[PDB]
Amino acid sequence: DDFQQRRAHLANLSDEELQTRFWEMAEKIVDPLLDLGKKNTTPSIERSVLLRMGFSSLEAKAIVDKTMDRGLMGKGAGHIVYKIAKEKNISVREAGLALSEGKYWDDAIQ
Amino acid sequence: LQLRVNEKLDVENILKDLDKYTPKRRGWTWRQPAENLQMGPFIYKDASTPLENSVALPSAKYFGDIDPQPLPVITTEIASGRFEDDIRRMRMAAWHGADHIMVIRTAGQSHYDGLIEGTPQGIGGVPITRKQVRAQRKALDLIEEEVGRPINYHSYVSGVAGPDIAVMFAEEGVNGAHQDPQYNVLYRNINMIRSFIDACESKTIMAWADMAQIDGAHNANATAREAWKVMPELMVQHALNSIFSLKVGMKKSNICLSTVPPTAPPAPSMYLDLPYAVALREMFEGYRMRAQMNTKYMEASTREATVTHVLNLLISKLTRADIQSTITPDEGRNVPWHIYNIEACDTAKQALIGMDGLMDMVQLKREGVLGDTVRELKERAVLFMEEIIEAGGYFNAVEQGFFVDSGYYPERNGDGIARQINGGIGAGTVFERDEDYMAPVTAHFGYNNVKQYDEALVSEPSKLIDGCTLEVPEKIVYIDELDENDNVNVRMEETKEFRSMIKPEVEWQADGTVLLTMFLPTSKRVAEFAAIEFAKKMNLEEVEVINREVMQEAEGTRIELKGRVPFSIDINSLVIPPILSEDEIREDIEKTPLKIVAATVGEDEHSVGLREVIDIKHGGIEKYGVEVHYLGTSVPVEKLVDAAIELKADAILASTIISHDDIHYKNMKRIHELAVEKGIRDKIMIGCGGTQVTPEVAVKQGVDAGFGRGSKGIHVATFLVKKRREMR
Ligand code: B12
Ligand SMILES: Cc1ncc(COP(=O)(O)O)c(/C=N/CCC[C@H](N)C(=O)O)c1O
Ligand SMILES: CC1O[C@@H](n2cnc3c(N)ncnc32)[C@H](O)[C@H]1O
Repeated sequence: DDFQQRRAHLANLSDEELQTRFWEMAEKIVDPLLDLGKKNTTPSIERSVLLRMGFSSLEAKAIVDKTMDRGLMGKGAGHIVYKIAKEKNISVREAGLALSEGKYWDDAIQ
Repeated sequence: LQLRVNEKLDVENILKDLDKYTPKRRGWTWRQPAENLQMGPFIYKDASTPLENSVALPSAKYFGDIDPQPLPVITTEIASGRFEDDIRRMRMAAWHGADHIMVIRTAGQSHYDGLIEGTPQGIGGVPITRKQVRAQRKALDLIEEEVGRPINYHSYVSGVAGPDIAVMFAEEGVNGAHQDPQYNVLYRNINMIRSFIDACESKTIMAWADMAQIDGAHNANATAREAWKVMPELMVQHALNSIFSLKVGMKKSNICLSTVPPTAPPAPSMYLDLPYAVALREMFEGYRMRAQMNTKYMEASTREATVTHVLNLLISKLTRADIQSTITPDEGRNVPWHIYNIEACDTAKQALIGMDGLMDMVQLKREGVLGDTVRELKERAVLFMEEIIEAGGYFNAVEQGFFVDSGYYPERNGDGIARQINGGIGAGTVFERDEDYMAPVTAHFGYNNVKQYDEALVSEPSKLIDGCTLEVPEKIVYIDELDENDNVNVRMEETKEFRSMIKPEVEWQADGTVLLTMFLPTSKRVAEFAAIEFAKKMNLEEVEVINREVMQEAEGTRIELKGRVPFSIDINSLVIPPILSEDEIREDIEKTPLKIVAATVGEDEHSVGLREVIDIKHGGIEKYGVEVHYLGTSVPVEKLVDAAIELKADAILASTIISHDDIHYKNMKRIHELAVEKGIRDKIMIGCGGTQVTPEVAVKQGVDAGFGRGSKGIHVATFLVKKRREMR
């Protein structure tokens, strides 16, 4: 302390002010992270989309594995299956399913 | 369907029809305060609603077996590797007051890049899968109906499949979970970008589920060289996961700080931990406090752990705990046994109840040394944030090794953990979303362009697909087993035999383990080994010395050992036989007065023995209201009787200590005869006792009862009321 000279600019805050600071600086620190969250996705986030759509864990993995092979992640593995079913006039499941076995990716790229 | 208190939980029946199980309830539940509650003789300032079926503290027997329940929700940790055994321990624990059952995952499930399926054998924990979860939660549904108070199912949304597990938990009604992206990075070395992006998704899902979230701060205690210096760091982590969660859209009342008092004796622990405890709760007004028990400075003595855990409950009571987790007092000695989960649960229920309304009579000296340290710690926390901000925010802080440092911040020993913002499990598995990125599901976090399909569905992205599994449970894909060898039904069969034989267990059905406590008159190493020999010669397999305490370097050592019992026993093969209370004895003599003459008889001066069953001191008949007329010692047999007659006594008690030449039986016989001669023998009770007396040999002499070594008053009194009835 050292500590003593570093807290100099803190000495005159009130307990409410010191708390308020703590928290506003907390928010300032995690805000960037929150953003990363809005603007990006990951294999787990995508697989979790598929899970919620009616697909299995094994299936979800295969669909995402092939979505990454096509740099397509940027669109959304759930998205792909959707456009894919609304295009061929098929069941959300049959579409997704088909994609798990490397079908309709030709179509997906356009 | 059903459950009877005297009928074991049918696990086989639970493993059945799992593909069609749903939860009964969704969300976390708190306990209902029961204000000014009356139970037995007492009124309770800080109790919640009582259970309909429970096991009271042993000593409750002296208060009508009341089993009052404290305000804070109580946790216990049950995860043996085999969930199917664990469910039974759950029932056990729930009856001892637990309403929060937390299941640690299989060793490093954090590293599994997706869900697992089925029921492989866990390692240092249960492998969390949809099957095993549906099983346990189905079971708990049953158990909570039995005890009569909703139970909270809990586990870990961590690692690289956070989002995955969050969905599974949400669907299958898991009521609480750990989630803290900070954990992932510091201790599991998972890419910091990947995990903070995942957390948003997970936390959003958990938000949907109205799940209680516990954080990871406590792991900082564990990693720290000296936990009494890690508090400023503690307050930052807590702060970071809380604001983050809050912002994602969680309720402040669902965000729980996982907070363990940092020190334990011989350290001045209340003195050290209390001001931090107070600071923490001042800074996070509004948030939930999940109090957990110390495991760092814990050893192999279960006693030690229990005492320190009581000081942990004191810390919660001087401040606040919305949730109070517990640690088995054997956590430092082995993997938790059934009996020590229940020890924990008793201790916590016990101390807290004992501390009922204690803050009406005690309070914090907030203005003094306490207040000063509280401010000091808050300031070290604030500084800590400033320096994170000042170096480019979270990521650079972690890289520059701000975390896990053994110094007392702002003091920096430069030995923290440093993570690459670009290294770790899952580095470069972060993808940018494009203008047209979409996800047609409920509870999704980031940019979701649905407007490209319907401006009106922006608030209902599930409507794109007529509901997601969160709205259409049926759509969920159930998988039962993947591995035909490593599963529960293969495990349930290697032991179906024991479902009419029996043997002792500690964690898993019939594992044959038991505990051995002894003391040996030699030093510690010699005694450690002698201990093992004795254990061996008792027919024990797999003998381990698990605890060693030095009574004195030379006078002796306590040893504790576990081992295996190689046999079973047939319930059928045991012969098992099939009692007046002190209140029954008292009542009978209260109603019918009862008068005695007593004496040490003959040429005997030994008086202590008779008086030992009369004086109220050690439970003598005086206690029950018997009218004792005491003649003294060296009283003549003829005299004893004459008095019994003069005083119209109901019984004669005679003490017969000297036993030379059967003089003791000889006088017993002279008394019977003397009564007969005087025609009162049929109207009187005659009891005689002494060191060399054998009750049978004394009845053969003609007297009604005989008492020797170890006679207490309850015995003699039980004999006076019983025999008296028998004569009317
Ligand atoms: C201390 C003692 C004495 C004390 C007695 C002090 C006193 N006021 O009581 C003094 C007084 C120091 C003493 C004297 C002698 N005693 Co001495 N005494 C002992 C000793 C060590 C105490 C026993 C005792 O009190 N036990 C504690 C009480 C709690 O137990 P208790 O009497 O057995 O009573 C229990 C049960 O018997 C039962 N019970 C007993 N009576 C009754 C009655 C009823 C109705 C019921 C329901 C139950 C019941 O309830 C009690 C529950 O725990 C014993 C040795 C021994 N360990 O037995 C001898 C001992 C009994 N006495 C002995 C002897 C030899 C003597 C002396 C002759 C020695 C001498 N002077 O040379 C003298 C004789 C004096 C005399 N005139 O009788 C011998 C007797 C040998 C024999 N079989 O006859 C003994 C056995 C010692 C020995 N082995 O040599 N001694
Ligand atoms: C926030 C978080 N996520 C995941 C994991 C563990 O998951 P894996 O081991 O990485 O697969 C942990 C570990 N906590 C240790 C014991 C729990 C303690 N006894 C308790 O009071 O909660 C954690 O803290
Ligand atoms: C080592 C392990 O691999 C998994 N696993 C995934 N697919 C299979 C399969 N077709 N056969 C056996 N185990 C499988 C388990 O869930 C596990 O226990």
